[PDB]
Amino acid sequence: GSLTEDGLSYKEKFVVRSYEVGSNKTATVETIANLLQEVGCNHAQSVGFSTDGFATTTTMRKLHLIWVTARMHIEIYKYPAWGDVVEIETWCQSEGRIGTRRDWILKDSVTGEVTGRATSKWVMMNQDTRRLQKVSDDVRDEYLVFCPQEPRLAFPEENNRSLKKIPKLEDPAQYSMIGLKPRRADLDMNQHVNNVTYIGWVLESIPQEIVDTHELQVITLDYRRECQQDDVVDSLTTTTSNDSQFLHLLRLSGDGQEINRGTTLWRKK
Amino acid sequence: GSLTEDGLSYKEKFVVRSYEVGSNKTATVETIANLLQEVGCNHAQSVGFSTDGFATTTTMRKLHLIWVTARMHIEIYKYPAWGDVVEIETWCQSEGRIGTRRDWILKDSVTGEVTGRATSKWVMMNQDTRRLQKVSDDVRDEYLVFCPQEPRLAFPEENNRSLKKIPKLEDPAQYSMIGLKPRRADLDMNQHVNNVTYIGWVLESIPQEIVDTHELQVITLDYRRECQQDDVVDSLTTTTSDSQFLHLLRLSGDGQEINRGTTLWRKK
Ligand SMILES: CC(C)c1nc([C@@H]2CCCN2)no1
Repeated sequence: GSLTEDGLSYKEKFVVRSYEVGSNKTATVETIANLLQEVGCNHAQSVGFSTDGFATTTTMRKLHLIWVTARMHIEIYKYPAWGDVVEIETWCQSEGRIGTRRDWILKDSVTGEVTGRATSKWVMMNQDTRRLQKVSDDVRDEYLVFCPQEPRLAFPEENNRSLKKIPKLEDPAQYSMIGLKPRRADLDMNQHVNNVTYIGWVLESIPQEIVDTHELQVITLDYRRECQQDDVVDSLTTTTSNDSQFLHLLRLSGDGQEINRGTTLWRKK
Repeated sequence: GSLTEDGLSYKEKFVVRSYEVGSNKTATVETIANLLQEVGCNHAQSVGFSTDGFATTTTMRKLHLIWVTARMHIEIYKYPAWGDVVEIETWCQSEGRIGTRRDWILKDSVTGEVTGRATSKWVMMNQDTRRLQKVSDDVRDEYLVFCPQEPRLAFPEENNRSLKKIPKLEDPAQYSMIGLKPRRADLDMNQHVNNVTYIGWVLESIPQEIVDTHELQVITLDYRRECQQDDVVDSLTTTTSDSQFLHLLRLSGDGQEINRGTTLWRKK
């Protein structure tokens, strides 16, 4: 991968691997989410950032502040097949004092066709107290230089899905997958649970008949609290709807504390 | 990747990804095993086994047969760091009509230093009945021309670790991780539990104190029976010693064996 000519976005090509694909020999949404995280990590490394959190600035490190994901929204039009080359472009935008936003565009490397798009909202937190805060002018000034300053949205549409409010699933759920636990492969280099794991866990409670006859078109996921290495999770789903729509909730099996909520939209093959 | 000058082996370079590494920022053994599978698959394609099947030959596709790993033995000397380029060479070889192998040699792309080596034995399964069977003469004939004829072993020593018999762990185990279940990400393109899941499950029962202070040097794993999508597994470990361990994976219900193996670890 490499920064683009203006140095305000980053592109990387990936050849889809045999173990990255599902039953129809196309990349799973977890593979796509892993490639999104990877091109994002390479973008931050290319402009001088370290690995103690995602894109921690000098002033942030001094003040014990970290960026955390608040939401992830992914829309896929075509999943790339085993052996195909996918090109991903990514950039970050400053959203004033509220936080930042990272966007991605996925393209078929042969035809140049846009095959998918994604967005993510990021907020600032004190690494020790876990308390959120507005972004200071000093911090904003340190990272604004690597961002396009004019609006550049992967999702420019007036009332688009990426900004929809997600309600809380009411007991009892229509479907469930109980007692999910992370293994060592589910942790990142900092020993935290990887954000892609939460995607896999949300999808575990979708009935197999839906997975076998439909394709995932959109997934929106709100991240409330991180799951720790020794936590056990329950995945709950309820249908809300050719298209099938679902409301999702991930909570700790012990106390029932919410960790994630989201929605998925599927289309019959 | 590409076939080598003599067309009897295949090489491919890989740049280690951020999510493929552990706490010391070097590739995990599950990442290594996934890269082994990937260079293996590209080698199978480079000689005419299309992406319409998971490395399966024409006769295998006709008879509804799929490949099954019988055993895997991996020795790593140096795990490649995040962002490093590792070059992997692979080849296949028949051992008369009794064994079918896939070997690998891992190297540091810059220096050419051998950083690891692996071997595996294969059987076949009917994809519908799930009955195992040895590689048939008809299937073997479909790739013998792509194999070196004289022996070419990644582990050439007579009486080496890769061919050692593995005993069965006796109850009670010293350590355990119970109730492991596969999720959709743990399945291969044929909807079977993938090869790295059994490796990850064996290692789950190694105490954290060992993982944090030691590095995995050798892993040998025998595959007795596949775990199905709705099965629940118990991972058992007992120290036999460097630190050495005896491993067993069995179904949580009936206690049916699925895997047995050993690991050898070096203090950092
Ligand atoms: C690499 C550079 C453009 C950058 N990105 C970022 C933000 C942090 C949260 C999401 N991305 N800060 O600097």
